[PDB]
Parts: sequence; structure tokens; C-alpha cells
Amino acid sequence: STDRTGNIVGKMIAAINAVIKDEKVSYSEYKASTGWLISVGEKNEWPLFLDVFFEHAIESVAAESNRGSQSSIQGPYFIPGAPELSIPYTMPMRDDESGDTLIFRGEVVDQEGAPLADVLLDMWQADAAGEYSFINPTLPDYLFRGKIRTDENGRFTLRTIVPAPYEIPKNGPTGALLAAAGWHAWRPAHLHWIIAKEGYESLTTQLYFENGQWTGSDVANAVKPELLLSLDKIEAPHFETSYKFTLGKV
Amino acid sequence: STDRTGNIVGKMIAAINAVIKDEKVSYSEYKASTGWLISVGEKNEWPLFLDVFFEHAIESVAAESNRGSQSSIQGPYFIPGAPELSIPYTMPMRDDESGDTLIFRGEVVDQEGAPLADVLLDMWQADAAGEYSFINPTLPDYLFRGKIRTDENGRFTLRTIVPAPYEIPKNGPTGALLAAAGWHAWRPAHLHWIIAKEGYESLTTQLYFENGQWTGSDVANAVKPELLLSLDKIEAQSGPHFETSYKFTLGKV
Ligand SMILES: O=C(NO)c1ccccc1
Ligand SMILES: O=C(NO)c1ccccc1
Ligand SMILES: [Fe+3]
Ligand SMILES: [Fe+3]
Ligand SMILES: [Mg+2]
Ligand SMILES: [Mg+2]
Ligand SMILES: [Mg+2]
Repeated sequence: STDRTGNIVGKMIAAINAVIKDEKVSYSEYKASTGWLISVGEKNEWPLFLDVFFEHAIESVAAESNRGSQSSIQGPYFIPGAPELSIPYTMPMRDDESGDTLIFRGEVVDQEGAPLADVLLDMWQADAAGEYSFINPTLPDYLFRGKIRTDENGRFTLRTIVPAPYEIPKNGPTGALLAAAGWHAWRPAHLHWIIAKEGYESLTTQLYFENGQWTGSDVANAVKPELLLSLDKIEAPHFETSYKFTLGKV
Repeated sequence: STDRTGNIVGKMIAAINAVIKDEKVSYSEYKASTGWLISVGEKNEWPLFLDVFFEHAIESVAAESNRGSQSSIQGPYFIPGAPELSIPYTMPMRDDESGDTLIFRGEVVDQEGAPLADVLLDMWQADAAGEYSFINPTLPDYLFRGKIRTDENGRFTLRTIVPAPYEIPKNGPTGALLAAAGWHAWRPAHLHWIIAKEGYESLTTQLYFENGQWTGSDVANAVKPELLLSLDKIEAQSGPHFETSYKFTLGKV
């Protein structure tokens, strides 16, 4: 512990000091950086900042041990206690909710490819303007957050709308850093999932949309090729898609 | 420039991510680190943390452009407004202040080695228990903080006490990290100085004591060999005391 903490923290501090020496970071830049770091804490952006820049690396080590299908970062906007939904499964939406309807057909199987029943899935997403409930408190509580279960056939059908890409807020320290550094502040459109069943290893993941704006260029670096969804446009239009998740036994 | 700040911050982030990958840093470690970072801000320890681990590197690049004598980090405990001391210059001390008496003979010269008169020097130090005024609010305000001036000969004599070495306090996040990484939290004993005169570049520096513990393992990595003082023990009326001499140089603007 003492040995390991020293090793990891020492290497990180050393690497930062090597860049300071290499780039000849100035006192003026140090003072600005001090003010900025203070502002991250004052604006409660530690989880946002860290999950943008570092969670993907943490998650990549964890993923080496994956026993089911492909995983991704959680990100900072999970909220516990999202509503248990009812058939026909519909994400919490307003009567006049903007956006293109999406019907998502899900399957959850084990390592043999056998369906898993009574799997719990938490899903959350941004609305068509790229806003999350609770995070934006002008949205109705629990908008676009819910829990559903699989069938005896390991299946569910879920109606929602296609989320918009998400921008790290420009009026915060993290957004200020991204602007200052000349880096785009966008995540591609995505659906978050936490998938659990007693006796199985849980799966935290994200799904994106093939050729979506920002999918090759995620600020959070959290996309993986296995996690791209293809959409069929259906006339009546709305979009339809499907995905199979895999859980590994404990 | 966006180019420059992106280059610097990009390199830092990549470097931290390489360490995460090589050391297999876990989600549990990431969450503990998140809570730790939050605590740094909640306890107002950003200047302390950064000044412990990073200011030496910043100061070392700054120092390559020095026009005068050797410089060092400022650290986070300077407080403006210290009293102008009166002759014979004596640092603000309590009537029963403990510790060994130190007589410090200073000189300030220009880059030709000629004396500089009316140089203003701000000096601060810890007491014989390793505590700073304001920082530890139970000490009298401006204890061991004072301003003096060089005379016509560029000289001054200052009476004080030998400061103790300092531990970064474990009761805060910076000290908690040092403790958790198995690293000593000590700075060797030192006198801090900000030295200024119109038409000259200011000098920030620290002076340490040759014989002192921690000069080879400063938690802050701010010791430089030009800044080590030698002490002479003087036995004379009544009690032994210590004397030391230093010559500072300022370079013109
Ligand atoms: O939506 C996200 N999922 O990762 C996200 C949002 C902000 C910062 C990091 C991640
Ligand atoms: O030198 C110091 N005296 O204030 C100092 C430097 C870095 C961190 C803590 C203290
Ligand atoms: Fe998200
Ligand atoms: Fe000090
Ligand atoms: Mg796992
Ligand atoms: Mg200079
Ligand atoms: Mg030089």
C-alpha cells in the first residue's frame, strides 16, 4: 500500500515535473493553473474533469478482466433510484418531448449464448438538446432515466428518443480548460447502461450510433468499435435498433 | 497560445494515463483519488500541495534567467505587511521565546560587487517548534516576520532564533498523501527572504543550515548548495549563540 501509493503517485508527480522543465512552464502559468485547480473544486467539477480525461484509462485496465461483452466508462451523471418502468417500456419523457423516436430491442445472454431472465438494467441518457435530468435541474426529475428487466427470453423492448451529443459546459473550469487547450468539448450521442444479475459480474457500458457526429473524436475517449449501433429508419419516421449484451458468471 | 497550453496539459494528461495503464490503477484507487482531490480544495490546500510537489520545478526554470544570487521557492506561507524593524534589528519574538539565538550578518551587492543601500528585505521563518505565525493562528500576528533595509554599506545585522525543521501537517490532505505514500513530510530549517530595490530584479530565496537534518531530503526539493549557511558558536555573555553571514546579489532591471 505505502509502497504502491508511493510508486504510482511518485511517477505521476515526476512526469508532471518533467513537462514543466521541458516546456519551461512559467510562474505566471503556475499561478493561473493554481487558480484554475481551485475553481474545479469550488464548481464541484472534480468528477466531471477526472471522468473526461482519466476514467477511460482506469476503465481500460478494468476491462482486461471482462467476462462478458464490451464495457465503457460510467461518467459523472449516474443517479441512483431511477424509476422501475412498466411494459411497454418507455423512458421517462414529457408529453411534447423533442427528438426522433428510437425503439431499442435488447437481448442479454450468458457466456453460452443462453438468454438471462430478470436481468436488471439501469439506463440513462441526455435529451434531444443534450441535457440530463438532475444535472440540469430545470428538467423534470428522472427524465430519461429508468430501470427495466429482461424477459424469460432475455429480452426487452424500450422506447426512447435518440439523444443529442453532449458538450462539457463552457461556463465551467473543465470547459474553460478545453477551450484554453484548443480541444473540442463534445461527446457523441450515447446511451448509458448498468446491467446486473445476482450471480453474474455486472456490466457498465455505453452505446453509440454508427457514423454519429463525434464518434471518432470523443472528448472522453470512451468509444470502442463493439459499441456502435446501426439504426434502421422505419416509416409510419422513427428509428429501430438492437443490441445483445453478455454477462459473465461470478 | 492554445498550442502551448494544449501541448503542456496534453503531455501531463498522457503521462498520468500511461502510469494508470502500467500500474493497473483500479476503480477503487480512482475513487479514493477523487475524494482526495476534492478534500484538497475543501481544506484550502491547493497552494500547499502544489508548492510542496511542483513549485521547485517551476522555480528551477525561472532560475535559469537569474541576474543575481541563488534563488528558491517562495512556498505558501508568506504574509504581506510585516513590521519594519528598528535598529538593532530583531525579529518579532515573545518575551520567553525558546530556541538558540542566531545573529545573521547580511550584505547585498550589485553584479559588480558594490554595496546596494536601501534594499528592502522581507524575512519570515518558523519558530523553534516549527510553527509559522498566521498559519498557526494561536501565535502572535507577525511573530518571526519582519522587514529590514540595508544600510549605506549594503549591510544589516539581524537577531533571531534558529528555526526548527517543519513537517507538512498530516491533519490535511497534503500531509495525508505524504503519509499514505510512505514519504517523509519534512523541510530542513530555513529563513525565507524576498529582497527588492527599485531598478533591480527582486530575489526570492531561502537559506538553510549546513548541519541541519533534512537538507538532503527536503520534502519540497527546494534546497540548493549555494543556500547552505555555516554557523559559528559564540560563547559570550550570557549563553552560547550562533552567528552566520550571507551575501546576496541583485542584478539590474
Ligand atoms: O456523458 C458522459 N459519459 O461519459 C460524460 C459526461 C461528462 C464527462 C465525462 C463523461
Ligand atoms: O518553505 C516553506 N515554508 O513556508 C514551505 C514550502 C512548501 C510547502 C510548505 C512550506
Ligand atoms: Fe453521458
Ligand atoms: Fe518555510
Ligand atoms: Mg470486471
Ligand atoms: Mg528572474
Ligand atoms: Mg544563472
